Order: sequence, then structure tokens, then C-alpha cells
Amino acid sequence: SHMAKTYDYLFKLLLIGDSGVGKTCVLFRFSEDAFNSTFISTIGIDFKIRTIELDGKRIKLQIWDTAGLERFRTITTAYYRGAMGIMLVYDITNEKSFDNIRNWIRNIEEHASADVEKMILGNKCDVNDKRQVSKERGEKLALDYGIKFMETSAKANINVENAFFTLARDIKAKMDKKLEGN
Amino acid sequence: SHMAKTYDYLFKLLLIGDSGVGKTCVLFRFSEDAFNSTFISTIGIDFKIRTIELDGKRIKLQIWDTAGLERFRTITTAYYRGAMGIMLVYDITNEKSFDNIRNWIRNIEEHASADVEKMILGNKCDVNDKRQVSKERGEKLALDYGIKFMETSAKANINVENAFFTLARDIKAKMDKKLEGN
Amino acid sequence: LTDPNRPRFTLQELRDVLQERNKLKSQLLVVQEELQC
Amino acid sequence: LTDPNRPRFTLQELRDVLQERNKLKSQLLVVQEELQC
Ligand SMILES: Nc1nc2c(ncn2[C@@H]2O[C@H](COP(=O)(O)OP(=O)(O)OP(=O)(O)O)[C@@H](O)[C@H]2O)c(=O)[nH]1
Ligand SMILES: Nc1nc2c(ncn2[C@@H]2O[C@H](COP(=O)(O)OP(=O)(O)OP(=O)(O)O)[C@@H](O)[C@H]2O)c(=O)[nH]1
Ligand SMILES: [Mg+2]
Ligand SMILES: [Mg+2]
Repeated sequence: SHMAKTYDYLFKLLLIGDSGVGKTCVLFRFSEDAFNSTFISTIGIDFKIRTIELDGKRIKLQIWDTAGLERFRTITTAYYRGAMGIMLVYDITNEKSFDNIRNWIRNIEEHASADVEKMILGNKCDVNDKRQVSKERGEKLALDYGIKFMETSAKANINVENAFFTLARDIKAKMDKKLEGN
Repeated sequence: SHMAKTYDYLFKLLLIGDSGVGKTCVLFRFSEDAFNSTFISTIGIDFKIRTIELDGKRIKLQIWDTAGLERFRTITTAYYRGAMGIMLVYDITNEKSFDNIRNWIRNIEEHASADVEKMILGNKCDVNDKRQVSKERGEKLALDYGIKFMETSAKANINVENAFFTLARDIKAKMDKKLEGN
Repeated sequence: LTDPNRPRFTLQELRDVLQERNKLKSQLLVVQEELQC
Repeated sequence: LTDPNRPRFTLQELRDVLQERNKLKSQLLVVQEELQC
């Protein structure tokens, strides 16, 4: 329909990581500020949209939420090439979902832009009694890869806002230095 | 949102019959007045909406287009209970799709309202050279079941308008005599 | 099992996405009609 | 093969419906935003 747009930037984001780590719940906390405890695993892919403000500019965030289960891999693959930032999510109560982060990283390296912005979320950081992945170990992984990390909880609403704005701010800053230098 | 409606009636219609007889093409001729020759088989179910005028009243038609292929049977079943009129479509160039009409009729008798309005469409009636089902035989089938019949072509646009208005008019007339007599 | 037509997804999986597809199309036609402004 | 979790539909079948679901949701959010009247 070719009408004037109501945003200045458009950031395509991608959440990836194993089934059940809480990717959908983290996005629904960011986009609706709600939390449902019942598991509704993501069939293939879904998306949510939120517009935020950075340095007084309108940033539309088109956030793509992939299925973690193996049978959806070909479907979710199609969504890597366009992403500008990617949340790699694991579950602090599940060591496998954290070991698998380095597989998710290799997946990105195979399918995404060479310079995509990456962040690690250790989610469910409200379930201390069941913790398997120390906070120190998530930090050293992300340091080993030179990318940012934080512990999140969609349920207790911990670091969800901060994760997306930080990733949004880092995409914007790199983009602005590209646009300015062209 | 509880807002004033822009129709006086709402008729839920169902197209059923074998895969490839032209159910989708008949609906796309009714709702868009177009015809595409390439086959895009219907995944499960789809629907189209058109509002027509009868006796000076606004009739919203919510037309449900089922998949004919066997693997979608449980999916399409859910849509029988609410239908008010049903197009049973066969392909004049395919005897099997016409023999199978009496299976489609038994399907209706198992799943739809006892008094649902039924019509037989012999579609592709523009392909004379490949005809297998004589027009006389479609007529005697529909007479055997006391329901209306016509030969249609979505491609040459034959009897598509007439089929839906007639079915719409017969639903409306029976409904009005019910509403009046209550 | 390298076959493109291998059956892979369940009734539940397909029917859920279809039902959402219907709900969205239905809602979109409503808000499109809401535009007589 | 009476099993609810029997695999039944193809990649093509599911991905097509998903892509339409996305297109519809995208269009619906647009026409919803178009309502600041
Ligand atoms: N206590 C707690 N539970 C959570 C949290 N995040 C998610 N959950 C629960 O963990 C389960 C899995 O969460 P989802 O967001 O559906 O997981 P997912 O990563 O989207 O899984 P897939 O779509 O299958 O890839 C759900 O039952 C959630 O309620 C959290 O921060 N804290
Ligand atoms: N010549 C001619 N071809 C037609 C006509 N109607 C449909 N076709 C062709 O027949 C093929 C099947 O038509 P569809 O409408 O897709 O069939 P369908 O009944 O919806 O099949 P399913 O969705 O699989 O149940 C398509 O390639 C059409 O182009 C017609 O009236 N005349
Ligand atoms: Mg999910
Ligand atoms: Mg069809």
C-alpha cells in the first residue's frame, strides 16, 4: 500500500536454542508482559512485534521465535539469513541445553550473516533449587565467544527488558557507524 | 468488540467431494471471479467470504472449502456440524469422483445436521471431449436423493453464480419459514 | 527417509496452525471491513 | 497406526500453512495500526 512508515529502524531478531528453555516465554514477557506456566511448544516458527525508542528514534523489532525441536530445523533455517540479532537461550536447570549452545553457535556460523549480533540468555534463573549451570560458567562461555550474556527469568521478569534493549542498542550502534561511514 | 453487524443473515456453507474435482476453483470463481489453471490442492481447510443480497437483505456467506484427500478427513469432519448448505462436487471427466458422491452423501448423513441443504455440482462441464459422466446420469442421481443439481465450470464460468444463489435462496427460504413459525 | 514426501508432522501440529490461520484471516477481514472511513 | 503422534503431513504441507499464517498476522497488525482514527 506504499504509506509513510511509523518507525525509523526495523530490527529482525531471532530466538534459538533447545526446546523447553523458555524462548517463547521470554518473548511473551517482552511483548505482552505476561507469563503462562503451561507448555505450548512452538510449531515451527512464530513472531511478535514491539516498537521501542532508542536515542529518540522509533525501532520496530520483528522478533522471530523458532522451534527448538529437531523436526523443525529445516523450517527454522530459512529465518537465519535475515536476522540482525540472535538470542541463544539455554535453561539454567538443564546442562544439556547449555552444552548445546556451542552447537547453536555453529548453526549461526553456517546460516546467518557473518556479523550478526549474538547474546546468550541463561533463562529460568528463578529456579535456584534446580540450577545445574553455574552463573560463572555461562559467563566464561560467552566471554570465550566475545558476546554478551545475562541470566533471565520470564516468570520472575528478570533481565527480559534489559536483554532486548541491549541487543537492540548494539545492533543500532553498529548499524549507525555503518550508515555514517558509507 | 460487540459492534453493529452489517448483514442480516449468516450462512455457513461447505464444499466437499474428491480431490481435484475443482472445489477451490469454483469458490475462487464465486469470490474473486478469477480462474487459475495450476493445481494448488487445499491443505486441510480454507474459507472465503462473500455477502450477497436476497429479497433485499444482506446475506453473509462464510464458505468453507474442504480438502478432498483422505489424510484430511478428520480435519474436515469438524466443519460439518455447523454447515447450513453443502456443495457435493464431482468432475464430469472422472467417473470415480461421481461414484464417490454417494459416499460423500453418507458422510454428510453421519456428521451434518439432519436437515442440511445439499446440492450436486458436476464441474468442468467445459471439457466435453473428456466427459465420462453424462448429464442425464448426474440428474438422476440428484433426483434419487431429491436434491438440486447443475453442471458448472469455474473456467468458462458456467452456473457458478447460479449454484450459490440457489443454495443461498433455499437455505433462506427454509430458515424464514422456521423463524416465522416459531 | 531423504524423501520430500516423508510424513513428518502430526494431526495436532497441522490442525493447530490451520486453526490459527483461520482465526487470523477472520480477524483481518473484520478490521478491513472496519475501514469505510 | 491408531496413534495420535503418528507422523502424517509433509514439510511442504506444514511450511505452506505456516507461511500463510505469518502473512496474515503481518497484514492484520498493519491494518490494526492503520486504526488511529
Ligand atoms: N520457572 C520458570 N519457568 C519457565 C521460564 N521460562 C519458561 N518456563 C517454562 O518452561 C517451559 C518451556 O518454555 P517455552 O517458552 O514454551 O519454551 P521454548 O524454548 O519456547 O520451547 P520450543 O518452542 O519447544 O523450542 C514452559 O512450561 C514455561 O512455563 C522461566 O523463566 N522460569
Ligand atoms: N477445465 C477446467 N478445469 C478445472 C475446473 N475446475 C478446476 N479445474 C482444474 O482442476 C484442478 C483441480 O481443481 P481444484 O479446485 O484445485 O480442486 P479441489 O477440488 O479444490 O481439490 P482438493 O483441494 O485437493 O480437494 C485444477 O488444476 C484446476 O485448474 C473447471 O471448471 N474447468
Ligand atoms: Mg517456543
Ligand atoms: Mg481445493
